[PDB]
Amino acid sequence: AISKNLPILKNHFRKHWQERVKVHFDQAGKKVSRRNARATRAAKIAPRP
Amino acid sequence: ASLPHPKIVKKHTKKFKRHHSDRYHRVAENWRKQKGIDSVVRRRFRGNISQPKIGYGSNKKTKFLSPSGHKTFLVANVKDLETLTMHTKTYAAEIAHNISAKNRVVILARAKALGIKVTNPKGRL
Amino acid sequence: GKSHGYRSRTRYMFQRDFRKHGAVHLSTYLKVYKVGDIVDIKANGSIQKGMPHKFYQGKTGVVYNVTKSSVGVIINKMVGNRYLEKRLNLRVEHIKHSKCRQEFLERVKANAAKRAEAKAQGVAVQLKRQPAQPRESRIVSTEGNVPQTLAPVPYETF
Amino acid sequence: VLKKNPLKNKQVLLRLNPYAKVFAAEKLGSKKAEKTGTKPAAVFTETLKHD
Amino acid sequence: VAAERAARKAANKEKRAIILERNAAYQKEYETAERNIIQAKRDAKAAGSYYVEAQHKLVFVVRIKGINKIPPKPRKVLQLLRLTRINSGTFVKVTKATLELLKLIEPYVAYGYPSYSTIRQLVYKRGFGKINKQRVPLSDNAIIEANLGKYGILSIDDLIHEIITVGPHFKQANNFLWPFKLSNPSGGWGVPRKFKHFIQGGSFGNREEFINKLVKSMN
Amino acid sequence: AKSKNHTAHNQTRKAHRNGIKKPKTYKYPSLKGVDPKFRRNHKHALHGTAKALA
Amino acid sequence: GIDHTSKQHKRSGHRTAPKSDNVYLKLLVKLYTFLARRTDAPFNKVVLKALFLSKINRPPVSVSRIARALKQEGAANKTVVVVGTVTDDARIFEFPKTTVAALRFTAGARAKIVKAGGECITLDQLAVRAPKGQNTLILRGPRNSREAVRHFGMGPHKGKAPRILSTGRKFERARGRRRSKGFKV
Amino acid sequence: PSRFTKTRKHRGHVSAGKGRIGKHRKHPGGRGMAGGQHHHRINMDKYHPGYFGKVGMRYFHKQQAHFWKPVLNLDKLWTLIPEDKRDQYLKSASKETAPVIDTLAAGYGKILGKGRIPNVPVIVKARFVSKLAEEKIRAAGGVVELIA
RNA sequence: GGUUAUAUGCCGCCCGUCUUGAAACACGGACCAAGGAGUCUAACGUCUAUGCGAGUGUUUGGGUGUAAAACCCAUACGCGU
RNA sequence: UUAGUGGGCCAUUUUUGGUAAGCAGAACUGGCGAUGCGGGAUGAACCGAACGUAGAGUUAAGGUGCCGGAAUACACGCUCAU
RNA sequence: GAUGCCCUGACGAGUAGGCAGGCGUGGAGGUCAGUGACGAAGCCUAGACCGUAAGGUCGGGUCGAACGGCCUCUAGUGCAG
Ligand SMILES: [K+]
Ligand SMILES: [K+]
Ligand SMILES: [K+]
Ligand SMILES: [K+]
Ligand SMILES: [K+]
Ligand SMILES: [K+]
Ligand SMILES: [K+]
Ligand SMILES: [K+]
Ligand SMILES: [K+]
Ligand SMILES: [K+]
Ligand SMILES: [K+]
Ligand SMILES: [K+]
Ligand SMILES: [K+]
Ligand SMILES: [K+]
Ligand SMILES: [Mg+2]
Ligand SMILES: [Mg+2]
Ligand SMILES: [Mg+2]
Ligand SMILES: [Mg+2]
Ligand SMILES: [Mg+2]
Ligand SMILES: [Mg+2]
Ligand SMILES: [Mg+2]
Ligand SMILES: [Mg+2]
Ligand SMILES: [Mg+2]
Ligand SMILES: [Mg+2]
Ligand SMILES: [Mg+2]
Ligand SMILES: [Mg+2]
Ligand SMILES: [Mg+2]
Ligand SMILES: [Mg+2]
Ligand SMILES: [Mg+2]
Ligand SMILES: [Mg+2]
Ligand SMILES: [Mg+2]
Ligand SMILES: [Mg+2]
Ligand SMILES: [Mg+2]
Ligand SMILES: [Mg+2]
Ligand SMILES: [Mg+2]
Ligand SMILES: [Mg+2]
Ligand SMILES: [Mg+2]
Ligand SMILES: [Mg+2]
Ligand SMILES: [Mg+2]
Ligand SMILES: [Mg+2]
Ligand SMILES: [Mg+2]
Ligand SMILES: [Mg+2]
Ligand SMILES: [Mg+2]
Ligand SMILES: [Mg+2]
Ligand SMILES: [Mg+2]
Ligand SMILES: [Mg+2]
Ligand SMILES: [Mg+2]
Ligand SMILES: [Mg+2]
Ligand SMILES: [Mg+2]
Repeated sequence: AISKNLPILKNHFRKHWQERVKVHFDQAGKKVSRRNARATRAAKIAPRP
Repeated sequence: ASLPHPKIVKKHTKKFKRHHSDRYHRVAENWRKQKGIDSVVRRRFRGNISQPKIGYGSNKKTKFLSPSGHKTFLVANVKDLETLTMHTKTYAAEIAHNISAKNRVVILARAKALGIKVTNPKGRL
Repeated sequence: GKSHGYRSRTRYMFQRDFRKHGAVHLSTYLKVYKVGDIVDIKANGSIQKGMPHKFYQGKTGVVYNVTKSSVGVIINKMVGNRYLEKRLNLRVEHIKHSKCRQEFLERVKANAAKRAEAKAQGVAVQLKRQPAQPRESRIVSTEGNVPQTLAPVPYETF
Repeated sequence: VLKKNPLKNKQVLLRLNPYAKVFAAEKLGSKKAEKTGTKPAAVFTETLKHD
Repeated sequence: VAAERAARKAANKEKRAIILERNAAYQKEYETAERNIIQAKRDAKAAGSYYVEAQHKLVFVVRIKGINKIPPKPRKVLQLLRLTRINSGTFVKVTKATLELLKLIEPYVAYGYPSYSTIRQLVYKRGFGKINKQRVPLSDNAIIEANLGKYGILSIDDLIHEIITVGPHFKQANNFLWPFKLSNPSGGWGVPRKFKHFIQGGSFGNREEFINKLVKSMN
Repeated sequence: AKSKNHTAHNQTRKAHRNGIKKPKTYKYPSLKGVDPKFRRNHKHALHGTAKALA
Repeated sequence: GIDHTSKQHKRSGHRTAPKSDNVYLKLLVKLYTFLARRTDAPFNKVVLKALFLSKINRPPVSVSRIARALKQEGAANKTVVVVGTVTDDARIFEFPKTTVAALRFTAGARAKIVKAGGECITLDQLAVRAPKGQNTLILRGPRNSREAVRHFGMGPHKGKAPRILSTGRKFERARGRRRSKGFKV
Repeated sequence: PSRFTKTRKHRGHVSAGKGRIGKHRKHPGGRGMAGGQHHHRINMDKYHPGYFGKVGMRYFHKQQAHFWKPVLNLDKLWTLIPEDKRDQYLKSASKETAPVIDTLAAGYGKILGKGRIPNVPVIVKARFVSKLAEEKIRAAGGVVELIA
């Protein structure tokens, strides 16, 4: 498990890491929601900034 | 009515059948090279099947020509014909397997007018 | 177990010559080495200091350094599939000037003379050496030398 | 395209070697040597035949 | 463009004239040398002396063994003489430097002293030049002049003259010839077993003037 | 179980594939291991020769 | 059989074309293949080979390196040619006039050359001006300055950089790098 | 993409390029950096000398902001004046209206001395300066004003 | 002339596998279909292509939208200098 | 920059242990392993010779009573074995 | 069709292994205003043609609703164990 002239690496995947992977597929969706919520808040609070 | 060609030499007419395609139904005839450590075919012992190899390649002057002297060109309709309008000595048209019977009569009629050889004129007749 | 000390297997190599034991004669110490000189390494077993390892016995190299008692020599040692450069510090008792070079220089000199002599005399000279050639033709007389016939001899016991 | 052998093809012989015409004409392949009446010395013959 | 053909035809005619005079000279040179050896042998005999002939200056060497199971030292020597295939042959200028090479490769080669007839037939039938790292047939004098003109040597017969006399440009002439590629001998080798010395009734080693019969049958 | 111990069989053949390369020579080798007293002076000598061809 | 002295079917081991599928680079190569065949000029053979090189073998040439080159005696009015990219350098102040021919100019390099009264041209414009490489000066950037080359030939006593992600006190400074911890190197 | 990998070209060759004799087994040699002082010593000593053992002193609770001090050489320096205003300041070399260069605003903590500046006075504001950087700025008629 | 079946002459052990060495009195294989084994990811080395170049990296986020796309962007931050 | 390998085995010559071994262990080279082809009936390694697909010629080693392609060739002797 | 065309010379054994150019499969973007109930796909076929080969093409039979060529993208992509 050591060979060749390569950097020594430090990949911390000795726990059950696949139980806790968070892929942010909701990035686009969370942006639409955040925007709707700004709009909704703006209406409830209007004319305040 | 073809371009004059050399006598077409085929260096090996016989099909290369996979070793033991005769012995087991499970082994199909489609060529596969033996990779085995002890194989008499791999090692080329006298008496065994010959293997395909680049030495058997056809003369570049005659490669792809049918016995007529033309190269085959698959055609599906009149517009596919008519790519061959000016190449009648070189190319022969073959009508594709999926053309309907009614559309074959059209393609064949136009072929006759242009003097394009059709390789499969009896199909669906 | 096996044994591979620094002087393993030198029993004969570092022995003195027969009837040539004892003090090193003085000419060994009056020789002058200069950087670039080609020297042959041959250990004197009577001088334990400055001594080459047995591998270098009979190897020739070039002086690269001169110190009080000693010279640095460069040798090319084959290791594996390549030659490494080795640098040895030898006392002068284990070194002598290579006569290979001494007799090459005499030829460079002799060639220079020949070439000068050739230009002034006004002709053209061959300066390359040639390998020994096939003999030319020759007449051998039989005057006082008529051929004497030999025959194979029978077997005798003794 | 095709190596012709001078030694068979006479035309190619002449191309390579203009002297071949002369050599054949004067029959230099069958030149008679001039007769000479040299005789070996007694010594030469006496050793040749010596037991 | 007539004058381009005219001038080329003129210059060609001039080059053939030179070749004609040189070839006639070489013919004389060869015949006088041949007759002078004969007269020298007679004259000595008459005087009760022995004319010892000049040692041979040229060998022809043929590789007689294939390319498997050769030790390293003879294998290198064979490569240095450009003998890398069974029945390939080359000319070698004899000297102490080349004689000791021939000792090393004795079991793998037949060699001996080529005649003019043998050299003439080798170069005419099987002579190819090394031009720009390629093997080119010596089909015209122009090919020779273009590559060996710098050393004299304007024609196939000048090239033969340089070989047989071991001239001052032997090396360059001889290196220009690609190694001769001979066939197997046409009536065989004349022996049941090749791989013993000629003296012991095989094929290998120095067979002196008998190389000519062998090579003529291989060429 | 017991095995082979040592051999140099095949090793010269391996060594001669990428040849035995002679070590490559330069005008101007390293002054490395040369006597320091000599080296120290030699710097001073080379300095002056520059300040002289100028 | 043949006792082969060399390895058979050995490729030359030089590029004979750009590995790039850049159309325009392929046109430049069509031009310089023509000139290299049809002139005798050594320049055109050199420029043609340089159009084949990979990015790592075409390192950038700063404008300071061009400026330094034009200080060579007899060189002030030579067309400098760079088969690659000319980059800017704000370490110089005064840049000379001059014509530079190159594959690419950075925006800053093109500004600096032009501001000094000079001219940036393509290698095809060079072809028409100087078909036999007349009055040119080819410049190459430094190759052995890449970070990767620091690490080639790593070994005891060789003085090369270790391949290492994090640097600091705790990263490869102990046993083997000093006499106090076992030994040095 | 899968279609360009050698997995595709090994289809049909038994060993998948891993050898008949040696084979592709699980973890011959041990996992990760196993064996660095034992069966992997030669690799570690050749390519990672310095890997084992300790040097130097610990520092608990080190905050990297304490050590923030980015460096600028004189070589650059004129880069900090915007390119519009640069050309005028270089030709009008004046002790009365020297440009001010706030090197902290530009995001630097120390002026070092590599290279050569034009002979044009400049006022350089900095947290730190090398001895030689200061000499070169003063030799061009400038000053270093220390700031915090 | 091709193909195909047969005949005749000569030749032709059973593949796969481990092995210095397999036709082996070494192992798996009665047959056939269908399924069936170097993958994806984090971080990396060399090499290559591409963009820009003393810089570079829009996508954490914001703006916008024909709405998970496309388009636009400040301050930082990363690596480099 | 990266793969495989890190069980070897045989022949000639040099050579150690052993009564010896188709045994154990070294040296130099050539091989087999990884290799078919002609020969040695047969055979990993011997002899010849190393191999794209074909045609013609010539040969190697080995052969030419018949099996079997090729002289029941030529020549001088020797040998008769219940 | 300059990745083309052409001239010249040499060379060709191969396990483990390396690299290259290709053939085939499901699905994606583009295109052929491609094929098709007047028969798509599949299947059978000691009938034909092309390719050294992976394979491709055509005819005949059976059948009943979809499917292909080319330029690219992508993988749960090729079996005798
Ligand atoms: K054991
Ligand atoms: K052992
Ligand atoms: K061959
Ligand atoms: K592999
Ligand atoms: K038949
Ligand atoms: K097994
Ligand atoms: K068993
Ligand atoms: K290795
Ligand atoms: K290893
Ligand atoms: K063999
Ligand atoms: K046999
Ligand atoms: K032979
Ligand atoms: K029988
Ligand atoms: K489609
Ligand atoms: Mg066929
Ligand atoms: Mg085997
Ligand atoms: Mg001992
Ligand atoms: Mg002491
Ligand atoms: Mg005959
Ligand atoms: Mg024989
Ligand atoms: Mg072992
Ligand atoms: Mg032991
Ligand atoms: Mg393989
Ligand atoms: Mg396996
Ligand atoms: Mg392993
Ligand atoms: Mg017939
Ligand atoms: Mg049989
Ligand atoms: Mg066993
Ligand atoms: Mg087996
Ligand atoms: Mg048995
Ligand atoms: Mg088992
Ligand atoms: Mg079973
Ligand atoms: Mg089963
Ligand atoms: Mg399946
Ligand atoms: Mg490994
Ligand atoms: Mg071990
Ligand atoms: Mg093992
Ligand atoms: Mg054993
Ligand atoms: Mg094995
Ligand atoms: Mg027998
Ligand atoms: Mg017979
Ligand atoms: Mg091959
Ligand atoms: Mg899928
Ligand atoms: Mg149908
Ligand atoms: Mg069937
Ligand atoms: Mg339906
Ligand atoms: Mg699968
Ligand atoms: Mg199955
Ligand atoms: Mg299998």
